[PDB]
This record gives sequence, C-alpha cells and structure tokens, in this order.
Amino acid sequence: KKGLQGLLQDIEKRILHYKQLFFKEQNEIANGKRSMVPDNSIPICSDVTKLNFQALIDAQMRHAGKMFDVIMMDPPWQLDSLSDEKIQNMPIQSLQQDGFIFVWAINAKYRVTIKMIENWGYKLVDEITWVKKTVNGKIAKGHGFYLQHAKESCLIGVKGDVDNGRFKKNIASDVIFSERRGQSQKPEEIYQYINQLCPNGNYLEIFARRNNLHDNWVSIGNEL
Amino acid sequence: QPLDFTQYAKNMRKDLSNQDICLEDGALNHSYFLTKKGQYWTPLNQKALQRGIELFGVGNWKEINYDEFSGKANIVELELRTCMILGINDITEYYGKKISEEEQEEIKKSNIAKGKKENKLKDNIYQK
Amino acid sequence: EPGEDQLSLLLKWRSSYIPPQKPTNEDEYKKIICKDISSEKLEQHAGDVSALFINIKWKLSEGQSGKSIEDLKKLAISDKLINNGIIFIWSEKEILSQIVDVLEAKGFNYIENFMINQLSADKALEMQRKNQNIWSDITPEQCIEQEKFPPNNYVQDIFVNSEYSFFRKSKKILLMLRKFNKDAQLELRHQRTSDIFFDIFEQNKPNDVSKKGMEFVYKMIETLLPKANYSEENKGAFKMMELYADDKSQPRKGWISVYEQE
Amino acid sequence: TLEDIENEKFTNLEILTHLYNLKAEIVRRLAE
Repeated sequence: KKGLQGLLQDIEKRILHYKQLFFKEQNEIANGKRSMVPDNSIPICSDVTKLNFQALIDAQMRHAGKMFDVIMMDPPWQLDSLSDEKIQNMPIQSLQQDGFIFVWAINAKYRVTIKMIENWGYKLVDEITWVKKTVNGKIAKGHGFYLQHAKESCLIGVKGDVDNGRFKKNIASDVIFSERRGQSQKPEEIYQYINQLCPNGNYLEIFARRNNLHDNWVSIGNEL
Repeated sequence: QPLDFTQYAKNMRKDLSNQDICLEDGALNHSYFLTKKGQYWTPLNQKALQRGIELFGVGNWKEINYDEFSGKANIVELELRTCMILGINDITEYYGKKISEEEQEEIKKSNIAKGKKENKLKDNIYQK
Repeated sequence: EPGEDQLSLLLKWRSSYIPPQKPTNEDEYKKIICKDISSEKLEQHAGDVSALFINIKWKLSEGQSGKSIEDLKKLAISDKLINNGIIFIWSEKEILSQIVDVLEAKGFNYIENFMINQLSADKALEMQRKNQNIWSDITPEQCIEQEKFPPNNYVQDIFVNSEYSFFRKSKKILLMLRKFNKDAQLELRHQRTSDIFFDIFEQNKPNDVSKKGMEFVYKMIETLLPKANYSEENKGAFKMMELYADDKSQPRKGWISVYEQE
Repeated sequence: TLEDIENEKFTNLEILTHLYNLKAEIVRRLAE
C-alpha cells in the first residue's frame, strides 16, 4: 500500500540523518579528538594462555630498570571463562620480586583463590571488600544459598622486601562502599587505594577491561 | 633518579602493544578506542578500499569484499567510506565508474570547491 | 529531615533486635564451666550439635591477650560433637589462611562470609563537632546506649580504621564452615538475612560487638537453622553450642554454653 | 522495529546497516 511507501520515506530520512551523524563523527575523529583512555596507558591485546610473558619481562626490564609492584587480577572463573588450571599455571611468580597482588575472588572461588596465591609464592596479609550501594544510600542486597550476597572480596598477597620507601603503610581502608556500575565493573576507589599504597609505581592488570584503562597501568586483556 | 611515565609508556607501547593501539612514535591511537572492538577502520583498510576502487568499479563492492579486505567486511561501511572519501553524500552519478587515484582526488577537491560557494559543506560533505 | 540520612537509615535494624531477658528456667540451657576448652572433651558434655559458635578472641600482637592458632589446633572436634552442622568462628586478616587450613584439617569446608561494617561513635561526634561547630558533648558510649546518633549523609568517613601495616582495618569477619554429611540432610532457610549489616562501635574497642549486634548474629544463626531452636523435643538434646562463652548474652534458650576458667 | 533500533544503545553504524537491511527488505517485498 501507500503506507509501505511512507515507511520507505521515513526510513530514507532516518538513513540520511544517521548518515550525517556518522559523517560528523568520523570527521571529528579524523581531527583533534581524544577518547576516555589516558595517553600513558599501555594496553595489550593478547590472550593470557597465548601471550609470551618473556617479551613483557624483557621490555619492562629494559624500559624501567625494575619490575612490577601490583599485579591486580580479576579472573573469569568457570562457575570467555577459563579453567583454574590455566590461572594456576600462569607465570606471576616471574613477573614480580617485591610487590602485592589483587585477585578479586568470588564467594564460590574463595578458598581456591587463597590456595592459588599461596602457591604462587605470596603470603595472605590483607583483604579488601566492596559493599554495594543504592542511589538512596542503602545496601544493594542480592541473593545466594545461605545468605543474601551484597559484597565482593579482593584478596591481597605480599612478596619479597616490601618495607622500603616505595610502599606506604596504614593507608586507605578495606571497605569500599560504592554503587554498582556497569555490568561487571569494579569501582575506581580500588585504583585510588592502590595509588595510595604504591605512589608512582609500575602496575600490571590481567584480564583488564576497556572501562578500567589507567594512566600508569600495563593492562592485558582480550577485548582491550 | 625518577623516571617519567610518558617516554616509558611510549617505549612500552612501541614493542608491547599492537599496531592499531599505538602510532609509529608510540603515541596512543585514540581512534582505535573511540569505536567498538572489531569495527575500526585501519589505514590498511582505507588503502585497500582505494586500491579496489582503482581495480573495479564503484557500487559493485561484492568482489571488493570477496578478494580485497579479508573476504568478509561490511557492505554498508564500504559505501559510507566511499561516500566520505569522495566528498559527496550520494554517489548515484558515480555508479559503474572506475576512477584512478589522482582523478579521485581531483573529483573530491572539485566537489569540495563546488559546494564551498553553494553553502553545502556540512562536515566536509556535499549534499545533492 | 530525620530518618533519611545515611547513618540513621543504615542503623534502622536496631529498633527490632532487642535482646531478650535471661531464661529463668533451668531446662532451657546448659551452662558448662571448664578450665581449658582446648583440653576439654566436649563430646561427653554435648551430643549432636547443629551450630557451633566459637567466640574466640585472637592473639595477634606480642602484648595483646587472646587465643592463638595453636590453641585452635589443640581444640578437639569429632563426629560425636558435630557430624552435620556449621561452625561460626571470628576470623582475622592476618591468620585467615591458617584458620581455613586448620579447619579443613578437621573436615570443615568454607561456605559463606558474614561481616560487620564498623562505624565509629567517636568519629561521629568528632565529625559533628567539626561540621556544626548542645547534645554532642555527652559520651561516645551513652550515644550507643541511648541510640541518639548524629546525622551523617556520608558514612565512608565514619569507619573505624584501626592501625595496621597495610590497608586499615575497618570490618569484623565471621567465617562460616560447614561439615557436609552424606546420609543425613541438614535443615536450612535460604536467604533470610543479608551477609552485611552496619553496626556502631568504639574507636578504643574495635573487637567488642554490641548487644544488639550480637542479637542480630544470634537471630541470624537461629533463622538459618530452624530445627536447632528450643522446643519440647530438644530438651536435653540442645543442638546449638558456644565455645569461649561470656556472661553478656550467652545464657539463652536452646543454647549450650562452654565457659573458660570462671 | 525501526523505532526500537533507532532509540537503542546501538552505535551509528549498526543502526545504519539495520536501516539499510530494513529498507532493502521492504522495497523487495513492495516491488515483488
């Protein structure tokens, strides 16, 4: 009918409008415009199972004269996701001498995470918990088996001779009380706390996300 | 002595990051992050499109997709970028035409100059 | 407006969890008094227990008084005392791995985590005096007792942050570890209490949970396991046990109390 | 639904190719 022709006309105007918007965006991109990613970020697009860590060690030793200090992690557990064998066989004990590790375990993967970081060579010394929040100011309660889950846990190991002028003591807090944003996006307060712990250091981030690229962090991820 | 993280980041990005994440000097490629994953127009893709326009005609971007880019590309994006690098919103008058590189640049500049005094250039695009 | 600020709205649970009076009848508790719990054979005193709450106070510094991981190793748990149940034990950041290792040595597997976010009644008055500057000069403890709390719309600056060599301590963790039996099946009540609640505290006493907070913990345990509560058929066969008990809140209906050197 | 895909959180290129596919399908089913 003529109504289908009118729908064709409407989709023609919509195509022209969105074509103009696309041309505007691609003309602005090929000009002076920067994204939300900082200029000092180091993103690496590689799967950890296939990534050659020796090249990373050589580059870090060449261009910094030392090694990493924080190896913050957030592994995709099986419960794309990968098995715990690959996470345990990763070369973390070769990526650090004197530093910390942040693992961001879940409730179903708590004891195995503790065993993993004790097998890498670290000693469990601290724990950081993220208590979720609502817009009104209450706790965003969820669900679970025995109790309603409204928390997220980060397990912290230590290694080597940490006590120097590099790392600082008695800083920040274990509890991050902040709203849940994104799909699975940890708050920026953990990055602020890390920068309070080791100011002007070298950091590594495994299983990193485009939403959490930072101006002092080497970040490895697959969608990065 | 302390180190500066600008040169350190550029040096790390030179040998660790991919060719699309950083430039030749080591500076961050913001165009890669301003789009989604996978939908990024590479400088190799632009040269591939121009070489396909050199070889085959305009408006028959099926063989161009088949044996130019990867065997699989976006037919819509090929048309949009061909319109953008010709300076003209709609390429109806260019259908079936095979244009060289120099003549392509001349046609683009001629369209830009034609629309400059016609009050038509909206973000380097001529409307008709 | 009252009742809408973050502090007065996060501590709204305290109006319903009033601790009860002590049970006058003798057949509602056990009240065992011993000398050394770790050397004590609890299997003689109590039968099958569904909930074992260990109210242990850890020793972590050189001068700090309390119990240790070696004292936890010397404590005896067998299938006679608890064959199908849950252990609630106060854990610490320094000895979490040792605690879970020694408890998995006795057949108890980690299940869940229930913690208390510490809020300072001293920092509340300090922040009130800092921001506002007539009722703010009384006591940081009478405000706990009278429940007259100052308004606070940003609670993250009120946390008890005790001294540490790392990130400052601002929480109290109660671990839950369950002995999975095979033939039997343990009665549960899923999702009746959140694994987090805020509670007021003292800056000088970070390890002393309030009476209402301990009431909240006790009602969480009793709501989690409903057939372990006091009833007619549970007389003489109480299924809830306490280790290192205190006279503050432990004489309770349906609860076995084991004291240390009264 | 065109009004659904236009007001969605889609980027300006997936919107554009959805619009082109819809236009091609409706012109094909109009002509034939």
